[PDB]
Amino acid sequence: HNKQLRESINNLRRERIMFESIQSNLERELAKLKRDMADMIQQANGAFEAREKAIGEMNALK
Amino acid sequence: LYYLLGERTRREHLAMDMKVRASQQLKKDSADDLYTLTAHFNEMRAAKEQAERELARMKR
Amino acid sequence: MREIVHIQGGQCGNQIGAKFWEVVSDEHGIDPTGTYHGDSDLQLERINVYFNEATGGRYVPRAILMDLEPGTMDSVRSGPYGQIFRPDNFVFGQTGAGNNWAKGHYTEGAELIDSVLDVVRKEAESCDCLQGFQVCHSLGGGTGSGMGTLLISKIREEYPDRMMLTFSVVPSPKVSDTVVEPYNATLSVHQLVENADECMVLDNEALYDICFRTLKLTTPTFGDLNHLISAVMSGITCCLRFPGQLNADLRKLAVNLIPFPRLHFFMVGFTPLTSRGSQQYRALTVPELTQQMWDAKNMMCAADPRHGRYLTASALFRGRMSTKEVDEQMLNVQNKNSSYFVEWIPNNVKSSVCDIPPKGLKMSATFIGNSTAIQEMFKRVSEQFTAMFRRKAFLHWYTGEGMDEMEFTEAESNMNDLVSEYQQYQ
Amino acid sequence: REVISIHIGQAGIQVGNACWELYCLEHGIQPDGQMPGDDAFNTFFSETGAGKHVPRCIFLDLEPTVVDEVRTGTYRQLFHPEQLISGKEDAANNFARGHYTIGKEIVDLALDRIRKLADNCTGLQGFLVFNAVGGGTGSGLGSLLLERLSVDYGKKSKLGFTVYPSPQVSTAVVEPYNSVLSTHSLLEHTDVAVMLDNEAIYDICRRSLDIERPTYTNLNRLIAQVISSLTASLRFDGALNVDITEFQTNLVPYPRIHFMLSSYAPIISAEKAYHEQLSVAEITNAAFEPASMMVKCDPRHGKYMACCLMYRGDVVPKDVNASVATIKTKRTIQFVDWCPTGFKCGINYQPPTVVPGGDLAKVQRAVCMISNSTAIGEIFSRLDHKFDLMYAKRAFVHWYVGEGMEEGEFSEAREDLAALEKDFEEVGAE
Amino acid sequence: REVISIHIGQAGIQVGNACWELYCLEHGDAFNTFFVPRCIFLDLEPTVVDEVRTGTYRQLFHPEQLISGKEDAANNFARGHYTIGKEIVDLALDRIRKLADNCTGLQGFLVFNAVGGGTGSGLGSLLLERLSVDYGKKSKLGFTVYPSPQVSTAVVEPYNSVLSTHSLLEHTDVAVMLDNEAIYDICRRSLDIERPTYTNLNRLIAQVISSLTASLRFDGALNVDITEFQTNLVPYPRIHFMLSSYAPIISAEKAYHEQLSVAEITNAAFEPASMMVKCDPRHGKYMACCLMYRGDVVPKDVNASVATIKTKRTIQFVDWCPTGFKCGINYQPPTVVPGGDLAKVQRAVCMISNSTAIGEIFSRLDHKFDLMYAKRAFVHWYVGEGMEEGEFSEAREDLAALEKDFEEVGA
Amino acid sequence: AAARERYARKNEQNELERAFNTIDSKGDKKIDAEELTELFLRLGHKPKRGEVEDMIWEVDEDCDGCISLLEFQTLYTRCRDDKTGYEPRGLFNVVEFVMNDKNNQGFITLEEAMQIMYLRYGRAELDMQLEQVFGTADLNSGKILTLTEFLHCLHTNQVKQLLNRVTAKT
Amino acid sequence: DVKRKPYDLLDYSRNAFDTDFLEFNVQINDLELQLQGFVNASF
Ligand SMILES: Nc1nc2c(ncn2[C@@H]2O[C@H](COP(=O)(O)OP(=O)(O)OP(=O)(O)O)[C@@H](O)[C@H]2O)c(=O)[nH]1
Ligand SMILES: Nc1nc2c(ncn2[C@@H]2O[C@H](COP(=O)(O)OP(=O)(O)OP(=O)(O)O)[C@@H](O)[C@H]2O)c(=O)[nH]1
Ligand SMILES: Nc1nc2c(ncn2[C@@H]2O[C@H](COP(=O)(O)OP(=O)(O)O)[C@@H](O)[C@H]2O)c(=O)[nH]1
Repeated sequence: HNKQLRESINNLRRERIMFESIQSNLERELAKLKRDMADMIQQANGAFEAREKAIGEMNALK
Repeated sequence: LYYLLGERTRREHLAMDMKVRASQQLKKDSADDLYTLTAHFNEMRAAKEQAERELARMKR
Repeated sequence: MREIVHIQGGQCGNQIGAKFWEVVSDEHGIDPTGTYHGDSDLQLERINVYFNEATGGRYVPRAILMDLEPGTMDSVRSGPYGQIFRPDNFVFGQTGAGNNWAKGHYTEGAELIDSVLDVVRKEAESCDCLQGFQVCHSLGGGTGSGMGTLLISKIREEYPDRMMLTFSVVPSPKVSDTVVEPYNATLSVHQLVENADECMVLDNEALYDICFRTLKLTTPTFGDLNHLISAVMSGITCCLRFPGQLNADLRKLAVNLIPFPRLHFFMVGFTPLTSRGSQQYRALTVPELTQQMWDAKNMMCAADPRHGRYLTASALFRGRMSTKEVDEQMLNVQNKNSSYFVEWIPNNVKSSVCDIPPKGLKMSATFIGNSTAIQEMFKRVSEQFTAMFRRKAFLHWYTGEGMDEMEFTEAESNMNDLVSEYQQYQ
Repeated sequence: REVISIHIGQAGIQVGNACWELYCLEHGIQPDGQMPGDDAFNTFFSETGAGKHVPRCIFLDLEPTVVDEVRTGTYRQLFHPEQLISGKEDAANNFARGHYTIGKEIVDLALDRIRKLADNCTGLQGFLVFNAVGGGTGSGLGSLLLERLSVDYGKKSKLGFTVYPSPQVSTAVVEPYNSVLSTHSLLEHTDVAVMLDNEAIYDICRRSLDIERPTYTNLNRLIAQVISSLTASLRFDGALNVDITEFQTNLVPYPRIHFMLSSYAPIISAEKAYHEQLSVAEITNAAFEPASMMVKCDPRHGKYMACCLMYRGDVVPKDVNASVATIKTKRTIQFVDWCPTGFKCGINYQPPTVVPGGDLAKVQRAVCMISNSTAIGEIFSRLDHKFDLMYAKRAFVHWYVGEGMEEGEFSEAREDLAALEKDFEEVGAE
Repeated sequence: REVISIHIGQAGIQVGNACWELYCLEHGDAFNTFFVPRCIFLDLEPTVVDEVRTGTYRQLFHPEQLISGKEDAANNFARGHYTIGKEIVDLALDRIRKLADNCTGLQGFLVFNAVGGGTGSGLGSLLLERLSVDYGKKSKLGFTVYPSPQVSTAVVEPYNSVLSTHSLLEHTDVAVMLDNEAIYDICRRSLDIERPTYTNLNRLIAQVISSLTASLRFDGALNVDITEFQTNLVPYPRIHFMLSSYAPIISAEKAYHEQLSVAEITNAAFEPASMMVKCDPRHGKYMACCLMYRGDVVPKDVNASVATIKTKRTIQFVDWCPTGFKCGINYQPPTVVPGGDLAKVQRAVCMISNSTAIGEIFSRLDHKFDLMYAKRAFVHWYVGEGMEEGEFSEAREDLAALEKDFEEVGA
Repeated sequence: AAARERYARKNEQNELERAFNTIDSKGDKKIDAEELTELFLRLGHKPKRGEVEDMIWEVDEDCDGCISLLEFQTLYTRCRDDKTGYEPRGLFNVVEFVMNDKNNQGFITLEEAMQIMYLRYGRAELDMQLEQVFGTADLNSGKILTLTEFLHCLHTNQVKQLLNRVTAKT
Repeated sequence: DVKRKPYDLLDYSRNAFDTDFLEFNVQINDLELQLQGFVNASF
């Protein structure tokens, strides 16, 4: 009976390995996605900043 | 003792599973955010293509 | 499914069980040769609780006969339904105890109970999920008291998480067969308080008055008393063998009826019990069953509950009946006679219904009441024990065999604290 | 629009043997499972293979006999064998044995059967559980199963139709302990929980159904009618429909007040049916008198928070709305001040059918009322008296403590129910 | 399009007694791939072979095809490899040659053996060696029976299993593991036979074999021949040991109530409670899966089901293989055998995958083998038969290399 | 009671790091079952046939096989705050002994410092784990500490409430 | 409180002050950390 209990415990610990492994992959993927989030925000912001400049010069020239 | 070690290990494994499930929610919705936000970038991109187009018209 | 092995000790235990297996086999439709002849499927589906199919429709009872004299064992195989028991289950000494509890507990026990335990162990592992054990014995004899007592102690050490019943007749001053009855009673009960899960107190006085006034018999031989006791024992286990509207196993009754762990001695009754002159003039209703059930004279113990208060009570009903009548009858019998029931427990009566009556009757009942009046019996034997012990009469067969003086003093002390804690909880 | 129904314990699956008989008879399905559009049956039965219908239900119990009669009964074919769960030994009116000793190994199998039932469904409305809190199987693994359901789904509705132990009519002794320890989880795990006393159903069938000797069969029969009446809105189209997520919002004014008094109308016998016509006006009256309620308690001592009204049959919204107006302007019953409108009505077209051998007459139209009030607070106090009455000397606690419990949960659960008493009382106060 | 099947040992030809019963019943031009049958039973004990000769199929089998020796191998790999195999193996392969000569488009050979015995291990390995020399390029499908950890009928079966697998690496191209304890558990759990014999086991093994060769016998929406398993499931030349599973293994009572569709049976084929090998695929990481579909199945839902599997997280996949599936659809529904314990089904699925849970089995076997070998127990029997002390240790180190290979690839 | 524990951890951390390195005999970070026997020999105690395997089995719970310094702090902290956890403590004891050692034969009065840190307890409670008396000192070794701790944990674990429960009198 | 206790401090005939010293040694560090927080708290 002790041996039976031992095997059940070993199983839960082994099941933990793959879960924690896939969790590490998910953090990496979410990190890659969120870094891209910051980079794309900056690019969109640059276009907007450029836009107000172009509109101001057009109005001023007139 | 072993009958209770098993309960603590089961608790630890479930605490990881509910964590894994929550991680998938973060993965999914963040992908959705990229689609909506890149649409926003295209709209601003479209705005400036039309914008510098009419500037040159006024210059000529 | 759930299985109960049967253990019969001594002469009283052996003869009680012989009539028990006859009555049970008639309920399931097995002829004395041990073959199946029933009609309904409800009889074949629940014979694994008490029997094992051997080969070709051979159903053998799951019972163990155990004693110290050959006369009892031979008297079993002589009578009908005597050929159904497996001969290996006749664990059996030869010398005898001689109504000497020490000889049944220290001298002769040491060489038989090991053999008894082998057969009992084989019958426990022969089944899958034990519900409990069932022991029928006396408290005044030697080979029933001492032999069965040590067996009970050893069994509880082996299988502790399992139920256990002991159907025990106790001695009383008016029906006094042996002379050393108090020495046997107080020591035997001293073991039952710490070993048995729950015990059912029986005595011969009540049996004699049931056959005098209710049954109105002229020559009540021991066959009729054993016939009465068998109907009660079949009633306590009908829930395991037949489906019903409200099932109640052994564990369900014990956990519900025993409010404190040492207070597990019960008083029993049975209904209906009617004479042949009045078996035609009666009706069969739940209230008619209830009053004859709760009657003081109809208790199968000579301890009047109306001298005290009821702690808990239980009813096991058998037959096609309406559960509303069951519940409203228990409520009414508790409301009119409100003083006879304990106060700090509301609804002191648990009830259950099974849909299969005993063969030959339309509707029956079985009462199991845990009252506080039982302390009378403990005092009634305790003073007789102290009266004898304060001059050391009949002591040399006790002290010369292995008991010391402190064992009897331990017995009195445990006797006295139990009657004192009954007095507190009442 | 699929909902699965789970039955826990002896009383639980007995109620189910009435409901499923009634259900198959409504949709013309033979007891062997085959029919000799029409998707109304889908909410309870999945069409397997060709011309075969399987219910969306599991029976489970710790004792073998009560489940076994169903296996060999008339409906051997209707239910897939795996659904009918059984144990090896009973909990024996012991909450601890059902929550720590035997539940712990039966409920894992239960949930991985529940898993694929939910997976087979598509637009799962919710669950509905059937148990009596007096026993051990219904209480112990009942509360346990609810806890595990809350961590599995959480957001999905869990309709719990529970039977409380009646004050006077009772079969067990230790059922006070069972009810308190079970309620302690019935609070924060069930979304919507309906009480069903036993004395009420007994007293109804003695007066209205004029059956002087009623057994459990008739009790289970009328419970099926109530359940059928609030699922008719999923099964058949109506003039004004209400779904299972409407009780969530309209009947629970606070996250710890979900205990509803059920009542049905008209409970009328076969012969009186001829003599009295049953229009909408008189039946809307009959849905409020305490002589036709499913819990023996007096709502006159309390004030209503919100009520729901199922109507079945040929009912137009005109006269039912007029009748609801008439009820609110009367003063033999009263409403809580801050809630001006206390009702939610609903009408569905199909009339309730009759089962052969049943005692309900064939009626033009019927009403099922599900209200919420403060008379529920009287039951909890009445229960506290006789629970504490026995606990003050530690009676029967030795079984539960030996089975795995301690002194902490008696004291802490008792005081938690006491806090619940204060919650009902404070809301009542203006 | 023809494939011939050889059956070795008491276990191999009893399995064959179920396989050919199913084949002839199934075919009552499509039969050309199997039909006289294209088989050779061969064994060293004549008792089981003469059961075939006096059975009901006395006329079906050509008399010479039934090969039978004169004395047993005594459960000794050495005896069945060097002493008695040397006389029977030459007659066996001299028959396989002209059976292959009668064929024209031979896909490959498929062998049935149990590695715990003497014949199945010894001359089974010997026969595979000489076939690799003679043909080489033709596929050899090896359906072996490895010994279970806790259920065992012999004592020295660790010796035979290690000594057989050492050659099973470089001889068979496709190798399918089937334990007995796992199938016992399957027949107890799903088929609810509380008392199963070898007959029930051999019956559902034949169902698996027939399901993976049905693509040749009958045209399907997406056919998959014997060369596809060779390519799509073996990422490296030394990893070829495949878990097998089949669904639905359902009794008559349960099947009619259940609604069998592709998504749920694709799920059922991936739980460890329905595999033919007692191993925990959760303990491992999948490399590649192959899904055989028979019956009424359209390509949509098989693709939908495979998508749900890849997104679930109780089972994880290897990083070197993102597209780890090879599906196959065939029109013909699975046939039944009168007396068989399986009910008729509209559609069935046979999964043949590859993981690292098998890497756990070989370590578990190595420990038991290692314990007995150190104190030279039972070694003297094999040495007397013609072997020596060297080859036990060298076979041990070969399994050690395999353990390292699984731990490294899974990384 | 927190201050005793926090202050104790503040000082024992540096002792613990060297205790780890010293237990290792291969100059690596991994503690093999092989090393444990060598340590016991240094203490002067002998393991049983399967003791070491249990010792390695119970501690490690994030991977299988040899142990790592990360597992070792996890064990340390969990066991230290374990008190009402009914948790394993097979390899905690040997390390706590080595850290609480500075004499290289064992320690005498320092048990009390160990005891007070775990709980104020009582002089009678001290007479439970061992037989040390306030005035007298003793000689001690590895043999007499591990065995007594292990036995005490088995003694507490056994006692539970079945019919040993006691209710206030009527 | 330490210097009001019945035992003589110079005598090793009692040897029970060895629990008083390890109670003193914890509130000395408590005083240390209280003064450290006071320094950290006035800036
Ligand atoms: N309404 C109704 N209640 C029932 C029925 N059968 C039993 N009960 C109730 O069930 C309560 C006791 O619990 P049971 O269901 O009988 O048994 P249990 O809940 O399974 O607990 P165990 O006996 O340990 O298995 C009683 O108070 C009865 O009122 C029934 O058919 N209908
Ligand atoms: N599946 C299945 N396995 C079998 C059968 N018969 C034997 N086995 C397995 O075969 C192994 C034992 O080796 P055997 O096959 O009996 O040995 P053999 O092939 O007869 O070789 P020899 O006995 O030495 O002549 C064990 O794993 C048995 O479980 C069978 O009919 N079906
Ligand atoms: N009911 C019943 N009681 C009996 C019978 N025979 C003896 N007794 C009782 O047994 C007691 C004496 O016990 P005894 O038979 O000597 O027990 P044993 O020697 O241990 O088997 C007396 O008080 C009798 O009342 C019988 O046939 N039926």
